[PDB]
Amino acid sequence: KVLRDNIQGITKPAIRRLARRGGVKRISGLIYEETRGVLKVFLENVIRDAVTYTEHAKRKTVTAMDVVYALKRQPRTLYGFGG
Amino acid sequence: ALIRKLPFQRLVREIAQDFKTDLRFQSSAVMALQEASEAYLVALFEDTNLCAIHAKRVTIMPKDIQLARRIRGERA
Amino acid sequence: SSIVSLLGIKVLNNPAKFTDPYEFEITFECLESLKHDLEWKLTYVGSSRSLDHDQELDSILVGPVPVGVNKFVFSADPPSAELIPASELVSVTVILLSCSYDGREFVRVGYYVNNEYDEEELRENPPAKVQVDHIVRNILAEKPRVTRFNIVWDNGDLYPP
Repeated sequence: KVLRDNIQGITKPAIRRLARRGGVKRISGLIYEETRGVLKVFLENVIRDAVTYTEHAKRKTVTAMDVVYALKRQPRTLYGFGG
Repeated sequence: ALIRKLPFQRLVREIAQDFKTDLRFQSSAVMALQEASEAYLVALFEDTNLCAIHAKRVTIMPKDIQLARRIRGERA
Repeated sequence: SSIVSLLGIKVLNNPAKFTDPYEFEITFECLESLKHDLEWKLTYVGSSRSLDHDQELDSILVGPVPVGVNKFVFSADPPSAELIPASELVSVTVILLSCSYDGREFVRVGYYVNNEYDEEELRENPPAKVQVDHIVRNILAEKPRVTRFNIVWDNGDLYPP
């Protein structure tokens, strides 16, 4: 609706590079806005945790080790059993 | 490497601005987020592609990303 | 770290008719006595647009859990077509096998499942009335996507859920 809602952190050529990196060959035009919404949910989840850690440590700024720990709290998906 | 740093950094600030006013990230913190985001999207696109291939299509659709999120067991 | 870990899953009847039951052999390991129950659930994703169309197909509740390697076969009834949005019935989707300990989910296994008409003329010219009896399903059994979640079993997180 308004400009702030539509701020993005990844360009269309960047989404095309990432899709190629993932072995994709062709995309629908709707992929751009779908990828962006998915990136946003990921970022919100990690940043919420990173910020919590930052606040409990009373730090001035969010540090690499708050983010690194927040990332460890994200589930990992593997390709078979045992890993 | 694959995505530009400044647009990404601004998006991070805008999301942060919901959880905590003028809390800033160190540049190495933003960089770690940026690398994780790329690796996350690349992996998502791999499953998205696998979905399309199993559907016997070559063009990935929003439904392929939606299903790849289900099969990666993202807790909606 | 996990007291129960899943060791393997075999998809026994594949490819199959849309209306055939799903047969699985599940193998898991339980390393020490647990107080509570394990629960295995099989969910069919009815629509990629929302969780509202998920169909739970089966649920196996086991308690107490026997210690050691556990192996078991089960047969789950297929989803019902009437509940699936028409435009998504005959296309690819996902099924999910999850397990929970005392109601806390610790592992989820996803597979892609393609649905396709069994004959040329229907494939090229699908009918307005979905003919369920001609739908064949194919589970990508060679590519399980396995996701683990840390949970509390029977017991020091400083930022707990």
